Amino acid sequence: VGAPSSPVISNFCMYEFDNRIHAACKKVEITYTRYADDLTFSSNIPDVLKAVPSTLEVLLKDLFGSALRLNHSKTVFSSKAHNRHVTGITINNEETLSLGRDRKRFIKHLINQYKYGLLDNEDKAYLIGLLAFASHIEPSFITRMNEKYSLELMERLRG
Amino acid sequence: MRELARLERPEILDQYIAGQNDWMEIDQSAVWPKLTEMQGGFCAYCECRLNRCHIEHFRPRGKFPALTFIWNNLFGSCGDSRKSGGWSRCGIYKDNGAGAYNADDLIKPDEENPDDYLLFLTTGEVVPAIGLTGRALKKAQETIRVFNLNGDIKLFGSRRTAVQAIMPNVEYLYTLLEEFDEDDWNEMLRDELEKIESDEYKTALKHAWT
Amino acid sequence: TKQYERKAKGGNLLSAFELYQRNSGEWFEMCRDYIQDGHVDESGIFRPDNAFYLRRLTLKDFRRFSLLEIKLEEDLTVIIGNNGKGKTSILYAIAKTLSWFVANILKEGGSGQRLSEMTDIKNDAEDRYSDVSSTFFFGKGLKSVPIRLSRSALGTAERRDSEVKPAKDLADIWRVINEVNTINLPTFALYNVERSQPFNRNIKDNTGRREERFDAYSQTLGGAGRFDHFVEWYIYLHKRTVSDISSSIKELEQQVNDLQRTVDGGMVSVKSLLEQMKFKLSEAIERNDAVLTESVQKSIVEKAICSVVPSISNIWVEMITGSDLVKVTNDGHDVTIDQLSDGQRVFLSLVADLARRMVMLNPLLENPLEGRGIVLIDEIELHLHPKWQQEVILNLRSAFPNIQFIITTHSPIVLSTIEKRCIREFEPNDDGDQSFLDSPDMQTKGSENAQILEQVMNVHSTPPGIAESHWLGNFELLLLDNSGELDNHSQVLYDQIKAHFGIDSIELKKADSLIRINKMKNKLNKIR
RNA sequence: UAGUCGGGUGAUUAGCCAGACUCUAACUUAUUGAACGUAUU
Ligand SMILES: Nc1ncnc2c1ncn2[C@@H]1O[C@H](COP(=O)(O)OP(=O)(O)O)[C@@H](O)[C@H]1O
Ligand SMILES: [Mg+2]
Ligand SMILES: [Zn+2]
Repeated sequence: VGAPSSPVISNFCMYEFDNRIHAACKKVEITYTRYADDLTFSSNIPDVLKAVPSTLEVLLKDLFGSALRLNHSKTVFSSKAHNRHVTGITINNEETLSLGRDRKRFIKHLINQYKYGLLDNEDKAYLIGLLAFASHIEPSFITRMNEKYSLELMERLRG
Repeated sequence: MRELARLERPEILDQYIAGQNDWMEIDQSAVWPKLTEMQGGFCAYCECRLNRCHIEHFRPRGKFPALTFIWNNLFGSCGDSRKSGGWSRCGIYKDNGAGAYNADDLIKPDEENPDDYLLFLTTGEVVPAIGLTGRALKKAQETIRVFNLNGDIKLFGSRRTAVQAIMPNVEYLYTLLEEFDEDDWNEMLRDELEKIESDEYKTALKHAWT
Repeated sequence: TKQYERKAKGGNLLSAFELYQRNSGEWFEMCRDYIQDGHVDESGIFRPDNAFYLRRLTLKDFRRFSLLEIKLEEDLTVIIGNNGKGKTSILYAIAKTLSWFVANILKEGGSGQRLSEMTDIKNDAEDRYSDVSSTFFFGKGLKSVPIRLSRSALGTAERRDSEVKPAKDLADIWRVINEVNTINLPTFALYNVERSQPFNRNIKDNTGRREERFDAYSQTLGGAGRFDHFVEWYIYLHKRTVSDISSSIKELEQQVNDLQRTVDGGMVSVKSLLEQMKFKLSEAIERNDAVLTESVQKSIVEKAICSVVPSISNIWVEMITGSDLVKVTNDGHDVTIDQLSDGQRVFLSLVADLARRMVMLNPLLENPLEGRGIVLIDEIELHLHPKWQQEVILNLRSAFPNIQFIITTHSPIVLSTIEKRCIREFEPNDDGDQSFLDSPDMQTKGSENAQILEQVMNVHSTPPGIAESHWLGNFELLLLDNSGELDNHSQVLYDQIKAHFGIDSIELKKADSLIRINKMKNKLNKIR
């Protein structure tokens, strides 16, 4: 994983896999994406995702034999009844990307500490980095923080 | 089983054609409301209450691809392969469990009256009706075999239980034949048979009452 | 690290523990409070803030199963099915997984049990290895503890590794925190069909001390329990309780008071005995005056046994014959344990063993039987009369409210006392490829046993292989063939029904009913 | 009922309030590498 070429080679080795499974999923209205070793499937149709694990095992065997296998312990079903996340990003029930409630509350905690000059330099730097990421995933959160904490405080922090 | 009144063809079956199109393509929520009108939220073959359910081709799609988007061939059966495996009557058993069968020698409940062929004993069994010979006997015997109308213990048990629950009310009504005059008694029997349209296993309950 | 500090302050147990180990107060207390904190609910039952239970199990090419997934209930899961459906296989898989927690609570880097290379791989598995994957839950701070046991078939060149480090990490927390400051520990036990042994008091084990706290983990997942260890431990408790003079003084004071009341009631014959006991009391008081934990432990276990085991009202130790004998009051009669029926003994053994282990592992709880743990019981109805089957699950759950029970049963009577959500049922014609187990359609709790037979166990309420079981059906058909009139043939069968089942039988009443109804129907037809 | 989502409050990873969701069914993860966002220039 630590070699610079390994990402490219790994994506290439999964090219045919991706082609086949993408095509198969499209026919039954399943959305498919792959982030390295993480495979994600989603649909609005009930009782269609159940077949996907079996389909995967067959395809993996066909293309790679016994070299590449599914981690059965890491196969997870979810719905709007439960928490849904994709590569660390929470998908909320309004079908929007979110950082998740807990992370947002933690950020607010750090901002409040900064407001009273309680944040050390390390934690300050940490907060700044996290806000940049938050800006990328959930820009609306930043607007809300500006409203809650004074634009001036936040600008001072991000300076 | 009930004699079913098929009425009008829904609009979506006009579009799709056999050969080119597949049953995976067509929407099923379009088709249901007319079958629910036809059948009344009850199974075509066994008369259970529908909850897990599927659209059933009376002649199957593999053997008969001509009768794939044809309104006469479609029925609301109980059981659903998509949700949970191991269902053992009606649509699912006709395919998987029942072996070879001739499709011609089965009761199609839209065309034929079942009541002439089938009898429902209050001990819970379905049997051929009294005095069938040759071909009509073969249809009655094969409808029973292929839809598994006795061999499913869940169905047999549920049907017996229901009929046995009403048999106090059957014996009590027919005693009061004597004391009541005909117009009072015939109104009562009409009123009891009014109820059992809304009930599960209605043909079995009918044979108990009449 | 700053990262661990953030997670720990967020309530993550493993991060808190890592910080404690590197800096070796704050973090220790976080870990200890996570394990110990709880509350007493409205019903007066202690409830830990952080529950421990098995959430999920997956079996891949294990015995009959190609790939099977089971979601378990936090409190009670009951697995049902025909013989050879793999109910016992499921419990065995779980017990082997739990062995890794027990081994590591006892000893740093201890080894749990293994899947057999001879027997546990599915016979027609193309890939010649088996996996048992489990996920455990321990409060919101530790939502997932994944374990995998793996084994390759004998003589395969490629050997598949087990993944057990998370089990070890969690077990380490329990062991290390307990070393510094005593905490309550989880109970793990398996009771398979091997629990049905003949009793021998004569055989004693002289290995380990029975009063050592970690003796509670001794052969806990071996399947039989150690009922012999219970008896030895109970006699030990008795001897210690007799020996302390204040309880003896209190007991002697009570005996003197009872005897004084008898003498005041006109029984002059017991005056000599009263004087002797008063002297003994005075002597005991004169010897140096002083609550024994051993006395309380004894009382807890006695209560548990008497509450759960219906035929047993009392249990006590005698030494007056000159050997130590445990006696019970069974159905109003004082008997030795050896005199109990096999059914009573086996059930007593289960409850006694479990209670002993819970008392030993939960010293800080007011009621030690409200401790945490996972208990597996195979064929709960083993040797039980139907009357007992109706009140076995209720009694167990009342006595051990925070244990996760995973049970197998063939009994409709047992199922009539359990909610449908707790039941996991095999598909009728499975053959080992089914992916997920499910609950039955019918609500079982409070339902009639005949209905459960037919709707859940897939068995006729009346035996189809007996001819007499069909007579009423045949009778009805004959009646309907002859337009409702008793002909010669129908009369013969009627007489057979009467002769066989009797004049007052339900079957004959049904036949009579059929006659009456059909006669009346025919009369109506003729009027028309 | 429970579990989940989270707009608000709250010297604020807690607690409390409001609104919502429910295919049998999330368990928040990993760097110095790669990519992305931010800062530097
Ligand atoms: N290694 C194996 N490969 C295939 N089938 C097996 C294997 N081991 C056991 N079996 C089968 O699995 C079943 C085991 O039954 P068991 O787990 O005791 O279930 P139950 O307790 O419900 O009767 C039997 O049907 C047996 O033939
Ligand atoms: Mg970096
Ligand atoms: Zn049906």
